[PDB]
This record gives sequence, C-alpha cells and structure tokens, in this order.
Amino acid sequence: RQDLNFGQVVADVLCEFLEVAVHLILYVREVYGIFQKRKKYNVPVQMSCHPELNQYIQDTLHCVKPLLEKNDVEKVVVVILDKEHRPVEKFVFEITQPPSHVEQLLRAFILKISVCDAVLDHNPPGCTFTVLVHTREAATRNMEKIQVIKDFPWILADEQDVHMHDPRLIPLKTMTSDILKMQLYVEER
Amino acid sequence: PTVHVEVHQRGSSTAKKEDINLSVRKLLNRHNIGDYTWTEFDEPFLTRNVQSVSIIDDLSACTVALHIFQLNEDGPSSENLEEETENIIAANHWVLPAAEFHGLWDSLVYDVEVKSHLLDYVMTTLLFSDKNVNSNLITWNRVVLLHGPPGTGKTSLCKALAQKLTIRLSSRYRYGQLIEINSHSLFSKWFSESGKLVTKMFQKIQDLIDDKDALVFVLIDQVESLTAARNACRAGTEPSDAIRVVNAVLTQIDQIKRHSNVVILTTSNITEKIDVAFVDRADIKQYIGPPSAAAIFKIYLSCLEELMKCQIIYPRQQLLTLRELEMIGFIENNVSKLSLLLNDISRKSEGLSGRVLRKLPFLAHALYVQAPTVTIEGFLQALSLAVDKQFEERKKLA
Amino acid sequence: PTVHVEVHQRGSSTAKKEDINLSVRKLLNRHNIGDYTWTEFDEPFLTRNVQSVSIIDDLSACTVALHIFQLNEDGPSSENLEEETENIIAANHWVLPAAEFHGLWDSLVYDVEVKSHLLDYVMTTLLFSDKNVNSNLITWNRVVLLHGPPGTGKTSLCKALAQKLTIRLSSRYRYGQLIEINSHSLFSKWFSESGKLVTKMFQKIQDLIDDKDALVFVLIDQVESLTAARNACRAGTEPSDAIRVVNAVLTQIDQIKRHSNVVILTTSNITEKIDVAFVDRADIKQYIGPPSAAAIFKIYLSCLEELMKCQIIYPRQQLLTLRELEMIGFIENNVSKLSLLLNDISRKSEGLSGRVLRKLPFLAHALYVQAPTVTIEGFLQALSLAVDKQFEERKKLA
Amino acid sequence: ANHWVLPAAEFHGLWDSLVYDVEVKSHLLDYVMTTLLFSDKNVNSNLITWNRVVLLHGPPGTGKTSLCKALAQKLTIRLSSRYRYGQLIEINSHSLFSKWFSESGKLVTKMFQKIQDLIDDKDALVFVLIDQVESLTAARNACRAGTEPSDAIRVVNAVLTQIDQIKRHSNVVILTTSNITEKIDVAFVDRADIKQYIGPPSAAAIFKIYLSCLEELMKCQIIYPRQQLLTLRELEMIGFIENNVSKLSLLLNDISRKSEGLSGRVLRKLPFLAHALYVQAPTVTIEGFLQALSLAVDKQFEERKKLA
Ligand SMILES: Nc1ncnc2c1ncn2[C@@H]1O[C@H](COP(=O)(O)OP(=O)(O)OP(O)(O)=S)[C@@H](O)[C@H]1O
Ligand SMILES: Nc1ncnc2c1ncn2[C@@H]1O[C@H](COP(=O)(O)OP(=O)(O)OP(O)(O)=S)[C@@H](O)[C@H]1O
Ligand SMILES: Nc1ncnc2c1ncn2[C@@H]1O[C@H](COP(=O)(O)OP(=O)(O)OP(O)(O)=S)[C@@H](O)[C@H]1O
Repeated sequence: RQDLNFGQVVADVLCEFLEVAVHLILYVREVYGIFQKRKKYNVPVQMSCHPELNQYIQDTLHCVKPLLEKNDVEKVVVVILDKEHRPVEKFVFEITQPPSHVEQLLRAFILKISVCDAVLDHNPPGCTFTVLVHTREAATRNMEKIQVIKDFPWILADEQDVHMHDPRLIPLKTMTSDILKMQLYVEER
Repeated sequence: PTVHVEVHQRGSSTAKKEDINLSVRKLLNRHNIGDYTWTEFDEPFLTRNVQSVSIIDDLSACTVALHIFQLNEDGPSSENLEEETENIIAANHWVLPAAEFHGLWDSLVYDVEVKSHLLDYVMTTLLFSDKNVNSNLITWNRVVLLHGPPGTGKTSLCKALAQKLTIRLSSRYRYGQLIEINSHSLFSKWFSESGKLVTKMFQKIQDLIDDKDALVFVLIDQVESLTAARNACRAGTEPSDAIRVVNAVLTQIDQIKRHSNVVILTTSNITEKIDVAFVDRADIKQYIGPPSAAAIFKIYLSCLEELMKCQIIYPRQQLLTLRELEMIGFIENNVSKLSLLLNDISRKSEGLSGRVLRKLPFLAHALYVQAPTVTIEGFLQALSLAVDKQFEERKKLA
Repeated sequence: PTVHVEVHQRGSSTAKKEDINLSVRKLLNRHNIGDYTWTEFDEPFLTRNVQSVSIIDDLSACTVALHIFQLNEDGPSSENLEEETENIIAANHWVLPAAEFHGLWDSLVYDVEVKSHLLDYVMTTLLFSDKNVNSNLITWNRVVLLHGPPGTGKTSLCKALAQKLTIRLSSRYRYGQLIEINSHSLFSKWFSESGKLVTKMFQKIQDLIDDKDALVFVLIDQVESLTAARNACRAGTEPSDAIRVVNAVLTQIDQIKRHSNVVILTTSNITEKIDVAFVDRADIKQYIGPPSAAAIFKIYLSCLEELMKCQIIYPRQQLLTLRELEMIGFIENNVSKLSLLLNDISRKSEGLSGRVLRKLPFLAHALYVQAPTVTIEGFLQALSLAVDKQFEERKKLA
Repeated sequence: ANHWVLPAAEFHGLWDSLVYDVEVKSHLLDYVMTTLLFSDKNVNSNLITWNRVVLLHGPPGTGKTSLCKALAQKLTIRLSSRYRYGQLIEINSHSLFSKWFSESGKLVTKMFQKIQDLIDDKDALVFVLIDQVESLTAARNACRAGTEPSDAIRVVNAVLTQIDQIKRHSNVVILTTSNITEKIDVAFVDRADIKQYIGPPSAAAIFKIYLSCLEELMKCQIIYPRQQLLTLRELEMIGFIENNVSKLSLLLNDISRKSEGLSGRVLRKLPFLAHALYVQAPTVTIEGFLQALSLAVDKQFEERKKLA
C-alpha cells in the first residue's frame, strides 16, 4: 500500500492565472487597440498579439512567479490608473489564501471579467496598470524577494505607487475556492 | 560515604536561599542525622518555610549541600512552529522542577540499578566537560535510548529523571527545562516540508540551548515515529520523504553534539524498526524489563501504605519489609502472617508489567469484595484472586 | 625518498613566510633526523612564531619539503541559495581549514593504507592534468564515494581530506575551500522549483570554483537523500521532481569534470538505495569497515594518552606501541604487561563501529569507576567491562 | 536545449575510439542508410513499416550518448550528396516545466518555432537527442496521488504530440536513450523500429581500447620506454606464439580477456586508476605498467563484488 506526498502549484499559478487574467483585463479594462480575440482555457479570452508584450509580462510576473510564491501577498492589485499612477479601477485580487477547481471557478472569473465591460462604465482609454503586491510586511521588506529577476529590477514602496483610495467595491466576484480565497473585486472610484 | 538530602520549600515561603540553608543546618545538626524522611515540624519558623526533609541512600560524618527547591505550579507551555496556521502543538515545554512530576522518581522501583547508571552518566559528562578533555581524542554524542516490553516505566523514567537532575545539579545549573517533542507535527503532506521543519524544530531547541545556564532535556517518546528504518521497500510505500527525514534527524543529533548542557532522552519498545544509524549513536542503550519479586513486593507495599493512609481500608496495621522479614526468620507470629502472605502474592505475580502491578489494588477493590471500608485481613486475599484473573485473562486471549 | 614535514605557526606572529622557512630549515639542520613532532622549542624567534613542527610518514635528511599553514578560528560562513524569500540554510562554506579540523587526521586510524590511496589519487589527478593529457582518449570524473557501516569515519574523512590537501598543496595553491551542501534544503513544496534550485546551487559552486588556483572540495554527505533510486522511486508515484533532480545532478557532475580543481567527496550508509547511474560514476568506491586489532590499539593508545594529559588519570606511565611490542619478545618482565592487556582488549573489541571505540573510555569511566582519579590497571579492567557490556547491549537489542 | 552545428573539435576521437566487436556501428550506419534511402524513395509505411526513429538502450554508461553524437557526425559526413551539413539538438526535458501551463505552453511553442525555423531549409540533416525518455512518462504516471496534473501531464503530452509534429518531414532522425530492456510507456517503444541494444564491449574490444589508451599515454612521455605494440591482426597471423618482440601483446591480451564485461566508460578510466594507486611514480615502464593494470582490473572486479 502506497501512501504518498503532494506537489502543490499553490502560490505560483495565481499570478500566472493573473497573467491570463491580466492579459484578459488589460484587454477588458480597455487599457490595451492592440489586443486580439483568441482562445484559451475554453473561454473567449482576449490576449495580446505582441510577443514583445508577452515577454514584458514574462518579466513583470513570470519572473516574480516563484518570488510572489511567499503567501505573504495579501492584495494582488491591478491598479487601473491614469498618468498620476493612482487608481480609477482597483481590480483588487484580495488573495485571502487558505493554504482543476481553480480554473473551474476562474471560468466564472475570466467569463465575468469578460462580462465586466457590461458592468464597467466607459473607463477613459489611455491609462495603464500597476501590479501592487500587497505583502504582510510593510514598506517593501526584503528587496531580494521582489527584485529576484536580474535583468528586471524592483523598487521599494515609494510614496507614489504605495497608496490607493476611493474603495467603492461592487464585488463582481466573490469566488471562494479550495486553495484560493480569490476575493477579486472591482473597487471603482 | 556521602548521603544526600532534599528539602521542599513551599511557594508560599519567601525567606531567601542561604537563610534556609543555615536554618536546615541548624535543623539537621540538632538532630545530627536507609532513607528516612521528616516533615516540617519541630520548630515554628521552619514550619513556616519548609515542607519536607528527605535523605537518600549512618553517623553521617560527611554530608551534602542541601538540595532545597520550590516546585513550579505551571504545567506545559505549548509552542507551535509553523509560520502560519500551525494549529498543532509541536512541542510541550515544562520548566523543571514542575508540580506534576513530583514524587514520580520515588514511586518507580527498579531492582537492577538503572537509575544509578543513568544518573552517573550526567555526572561524568560534567566531569569531562569542566576539566576540558579534547573532543577529538574522546567524544560522545549525548543520546539516551530506553527500550523494553510495553508499559514498564520508560516514559516515566525519562521524565522523573529530568526533574531529579535539576534538583541534584542546582548549584551548577540554575533552572532545568524539558521539551516533549510532538513527532507527528514534524511530518507533512507537502513535498519537501517534512524535514525542512524538523530542522526548524531542532533550530528552536538550539535557540533555547544557547543560554549557558539552562540544562535542556530534549525528550522523544516512541522514537520509531521519528526514525523509522530507512529500508522498507522500493515502492511508493514510505515515499522518498521518509528516507530524508531519518537522515535529517541524524544530521541534527550530531550538530548538538558539542554542547554540555544537553541530554536527549528517548523511548521505544519495538526496536527492530529504528534505523541502525540511530541505534548506534545512542550512548547507553538501556533495557528495562518487567520487575522482579522484590520490586513487586515494594510496589505492593507502596500501594497498601497509600490506601491505609487514604482510609479506603479498615484501621491500619503495620507491614514488614524483606530485610526485617529475613531478620526475624520467617517465624509465624502475631504480626508476620500478613508479611508472609503478601510475600506469596508477590511471588505469584511475576511477568506482569508495572501498569498492571499498580492497577491491581484498584481492580481488586473494584470487581472483587467491595464494602467501602475493607480489612487487610481479607483485602490481601481480595487482591490475590485478581492476580489469577489477569493470568486467566491472558489465556482466554491466547 | 620524499619526506613531508609541516609546521604549525602561531596565529599571533606575522613574520615573512620565507624567513621562518629558512629558520625552520636551520632548525632541521640542527636536528638532521619515525613520525615525530615537537612543541618544546629552544630558539626565541622560533618560539614566538611557530607552535609545533611535525614529521609525517632511519632517514636523516635525504630530502624534505616544508609546508606552513595558518589555522583559522572562525566558523563556517553559511549561505542561503535562495532569493531571501524563504530563509533556509544552503551550504556551510568553510575557508582554509579551521582549528576545529586540527588533529582530525591524527584521530582517524584506518586498517590498511586507504588514507594514502586517496592521497596519491588526488596527487595523480593533478599530475596527469599537468602533462596536458588529452581528455577524450583517456578521461576521469572526479567523484569519490565512501560507503560502509555507520561510524567508520566516512563523514569525518572528507573534512580531514580537505584539511591535509589544503595543507599539502599550499605551495601550489594559496587557499583551499569546502562546501558541505545541505541536501534537504534543495527541494520545494511547489513543483518544478527543485530543478531551478539545483542549477542555481551548482552555478554558485562554479562561481566559487572560477579562481583556477582556488581549491574546492564539494562534500555531499547524504547523497542517498539526494539521489533517490531512479526506477524504484517511480513505482508508487512520488511527485514530478523526485527522479527529476537526479538527472540534473548527474548532468552537472558530468559537466564539472572539465575543471582542473575539483573533488566531489560523497558518503553513504545505504548502498542498495543510491542509484545505478551513480554507484558506477565514482572512481574509488572505497569501502571502510570496522577497524582491525592494530588500528584499535592505536585508537586506545591515543585515548589513554589524552586521559593522561588531562589528568583524569593520576600517574603518567608509558605504553609501548605494537611495533615496539614485537621487538620486546612479548616477555612478562614487568615492563609491558599493561600494553599486553590493552592488546587483549583490542583483540576482543573486534567489529565495533569505531565510533563506539572512542566513546568507550568515557562510558567505562562513568559507569564502573565512580571516582574522579584513578590508576592505569583499574581503567583498563573497567574498559574491559565496558566492551563486554557493549556486547551484551548489542545482544539484548537483537 | 543544447546545440551542435557540425562535429567539432570534441567530435572525432569518440567514433575513432568507441569500439564494439559486434560491429553494431556499421549496423547503425547501414540501418540509417536504409531509412534515408527508403524515405527519399517514397515507399509507403502501411505495407512495409519504416520510421525515422532510432532508440538506443542498455546498461548505463556504455556510450549511448557518445554513440549518438558520433553517429550524427558519421552520418552527416558520409551523406556527402544530399545534405551539406547537419544539426544536432539535445532537448533537455527539465527546463520546460514552468509553474503552470499558460507559461510552459508558450515556452515549448517558442522552442519549436525555433525548431521549425531550423528545419524550414531542408538543405541539412537535423537530429534530436531526447536524452532520457523515462522523464516524460514518470510525470504522466502521476495523474492522481501527485502534483497538479494540469501542469505536469498536460505539458509533457503537448510535447509528445509536437514530437510527432516534427517527425513528419523527410530529413529528420530521432535518437533516444532509455536504459530499460522491457518496454517504455511512451510511444517510442512499440512504434520504434530501430531498437539496437548496447552492452559492455566484448573481449576483442578491450584490446583496441587498451592500445589506444597506452598510445595516448605514450604521446607525452608518461611512459618512458617507447616500445612497439602490435594490432590484433598481428597476434592472429603470428599464431599466438611467444617471442622476444610480441610478448607485451600477449600479456595485454590476457588482460583484455580478464576485463570482459565491466563497461565502456570504466575500461577507459582503468589506466589512470592503476597509475594513481599501484604505480606511485612520476614515470613508468610499460612492463610493470601492465602488471599494475592487472592489479587494477582485479581491484575493479573486487569492488563490484564488494558492494553486496
Ligand atoms: N517499576 C515500576 N514499578 C511500579 N510501577 C511502574 C513501574 N514501572 C512503571 N510503572 C508504572 O508505569 C506507570 C506509567 O506507565 P508508563 O510508564 O507510561 O509506561 P511506559 O512505561 O511509558 O511504557 P510506554 O512506552 O509509555 S509503553 C507508572 O505510573 C508506573 O506506575
Ligand atoms: N579509525 C577510527 N578510530 C576511532 N574513531 C574513529 C575512527 N574513524 C572515525 N572515528 C570516529 O567517528 C566519528 C565520525 O563518525 P562519522 O564517520 O561522521 O559517522 P557517519 O558515517 O557520518 O554516520 P552515519 O551517517 O549514520 S553512516 C569521529 O568523531 C571519530 O571519533
Ligand atoms: N565502449 C566505450 N568505448 C569507447 N569509449 C567509451 C565507451 N564507453 C564510454 N566511453 C566514453 O566514456 C564516457 C561515457 O559517458 P557516455 O558515453 O555519455 O555514457 P551514456 O551514454 O550517457 O550512459 P548513461 O545510461 O546516460 S549513464 C564518454 O565520454 C564516452 O565517450
């Protein structure tokens, strides 16, 4: 009789699910028109045609994907924001993590963020995103775990890209799961 | 011929240490006094200070420094280990001498002198540590392993000792400790976290160890849970994780080989499953078996004295000890009948462990003749029957 | 007829290397003459700089080579082969040998000149690398593998090899190194990260190796916890990265062969579980067992000498080694009966792991002496009792 | 993945040095010749079966990777009429597993866009050396009771189908090493047709290995007395009769017989080993060197018998 160990994917897939998510949201949040409608994860995902931006995401997320794997991350926030780097659309992926159901309910996620353009009011185009990595340690403790990437550097919690406000949450999702408490919600301003 | 004395000083009393040292010198050297204990009477102020004075094995020309102590009345202190959501106590933590372990070291009776060897081991450890003998030329890893048939006083000697030493080594080491390890918290379902936190637990023990006055006593009960033999089979049975923990304990049992304020008391009763690289690191490897006739008689003496003190027994009568019994010549007299008959009960009940030997009065008064106060003239017989029952209770179990 | 002589010079002094070289040179020119060492020097400057001089094996001054070394006193500098996200120790990177490794070679005593075998093996490695021998027509990967019962010195031999090789190659290489890789801190709970960590670890090793003069001995003490049986650990599935780390390890070791200054010392208590692709990739699959009667005699000689030094035993005596005992004729003329009794103990102490063999004087003293100071024959008979009791403990544990 | 443009300075001494007596090397040669000739001949696979896959297997450390590399060299130089050059690709299975699919899929897709760019010009002859194939079936055996299969099994299967995607053209060869002789759960066991077994070299190969080793030891005067040794053709025409000129050959032949089945890589390390332990000298004479090599082969046998 064979008792046996396990092989978790727990903390990493999230951000790369965010990858799909962000590749979707960068599309849906109307902050990408260089996006193209494609097919992935059995949904009408809208991705980017630029392999250059694909590698930009490789740097931004897929370099920190095992670095984001620390469980200290509270709010993986896609701040959808103007030139001032302050949110209008706080896609707060409040990752309340209790450590294929993940895509079983991110089916609803991707699908409804896709529908979010029927909920998201007309956000002005020409506004970018920042990936605010809310950890359990304030003011960007342990620069190494955030600047893991050699070619891709990181910065501390400088006063501009550290704060957010105007938290009107219409919880477009509350999709609790087994591994994840993906309390995603779109806090409008 | 040095003879030791322990003095229990209450938690209520507050008189400083040396004051009660000199007080007990006045006491003992006004009486000017194998093991005979006195209570805290015969003088007012010491009655307000001390509780009991006990001697351990005649003119007492050379005495010891009085071992004077307060029991701590706070039990375990659960200490989790995981960074987040431990929810499983990984290590209980007494600060000796605790309250519960009191009188434990004296109830246990071995008539083979396991206590003597297991005691002098630490004294010689100190002797070689203080005079600075080179590690390379003579060395030892500090591990004690105890094995035998189940229920013979193996976990009760790994804890009655971690108190007795702190009483003996009070002048040198000023507070003992005791860490009871919860083996089943160390393992983990996750891929490599099964040993990656055994190292964390031994790191915490080390962090406790650095204070060079502490006298840490790491205790591992039922070691086979922690060092199961490495060669089970090639299949998924005992996954790759159970090959790398048993050699993660072994790489920590020797990284705390250099300190001299550490002992590692460990118990197990099924030895043939302990890995062989652990069954050799051990420094004493002591075997304690079910008690013999004299130990049985002493156990029954203790039980009877406790009951007739607690009045679950009719007006009490005195009992004779093997020394006095041999001195009188086994003659049938006005008192010796009880001694001889209890001797037969002892001479009948060999082969049983300690647990049953201590249950037996309770069953013999719980099943057989029951009348809330029972005379010893009958109660001894009421025990004998119970003895036979156990043997019968074995045969029907085959 | 090359004869090596090495001098330990005290860390306080700072005299220039060649001046003290010529000074100890005319020291030998004063001596002009068996492995012998001195500490009772005469010349003042000689006393201020050097602590000891040692001759290592009737050859007066045929030819000598002189090595000078500076023992370090600071411990290993730990390192975290991680991005500081998770705090886990990775390798205890040493430096040119610390004072903890001093005397280690002298302590270890082996039956038939295996020590010299590894010595001239590494010497031959550098010698062949010197003649620019073509790599493809004849080649060799450096891996050494020591295996056998527990306690035979195999995790005490790699460090001593690091020591004496860094001492001997001092004329050719200024400093050595040592990297005791921690096997359990390489895997991860997430899958596919063990492969990412192993390549970073060995890439760090390559960085440390890049200085073509800097000598590096990687030490993998528990390879059987790092190289799981590749086919056996696939039946009864482990996670993906169980036989996905063995392949990467093998690839990096096969890669490391093209660097001039590398040795890879590995040890294993269990051979039936290591691998089939590894247990044949090692050059010297050297087998070390329990020491024989002569090695045991030398062990006990070292132990008794040390106890005479630290005054655990009061009267200093003289014990004739075996090669003197040959010439004396083994007569009973009251000069060498003590060494004869020690030889009898060496005879009856066959098969012990050789770690118990250093332990045994301490155990004997503790259990059967119960005194703080003794003569020699008492300690010998106590050691006899101790070896007998070790046999009894082995018997009763089955 | 690794990459080799053409047999380089590291790619002559192998095939000039790898020595098997069953002449399996010529067998691999003409097998691949038949494969390529049938392929350009447009024979149909249904009636007569032919695939561009060759599998090599046997005990570990017997030449399989070196044999694959040297075979690639030999075939790309021999085929001096169709392909001007070749390309050798060593695809390591380790570096393909990201955290989850949506990264590993793009990674393998990029790798095989590079592969398609390479093969787009059919001027050359391209190889792939899937080093170990059992590292793709172990990850597939864990559908339950292991890691998240969506990130392990799916990726390896998406590589296994891309293998059949690449194999479809007319100038590709597939080379693999397995090291198990019963079967493989991947579709490279039953569907493979060139499944050659490699074992330890036979008694006639130990002589040719040892003579090359001794010659290399001669090249830089490690052995001082430069005495002349004779190829096995000489010992067979002479009649195996002792004399004053062909005795070293005799002793070395007895050695070769004694060293039958150790390994390929080991019978190449034995002179160094013998010199390291049993010679203890900076320069050696061949007469005692052969006795030392005798002691070394005895030692290697004793060790392989000593590991229980
Ligand atoms: N020699 C003894 N004499 C009297 N009682 C004993 C003796 N040895 C053990 N006991 C009883 O053992 C009771 C405690 O049982 P435990 O000692 O827990 O058994 P164990 O001996 O711990 O064996 P394990 O491993 O835990 S099976 C003690 O309270 C003693 O009464
Ligand atoms: N020839 C010898 N004579 C006396 N003592 C020796 C000898 N060789 C080794 N030792 C002792 O053995 C100790 C080192 O043991 P190791 O060889 O490190 O044990 P180990 O092989 O790592 O144990 P494992 O991991 O369970 S196989 C040293 O402290 C030495 O005192
Ligand atoms: N029969 C042989 N004849 C000549 N040279 C050999 C022979 N066997 C090995 N060699 C050389 O010795 C080394 C052995 O390593 P490899 O050829 O890579 O073995 P392998 O094919 O990888 O076996 P595994 O199953 O992967 S351990 C190589 O440098 C070979 O070139």
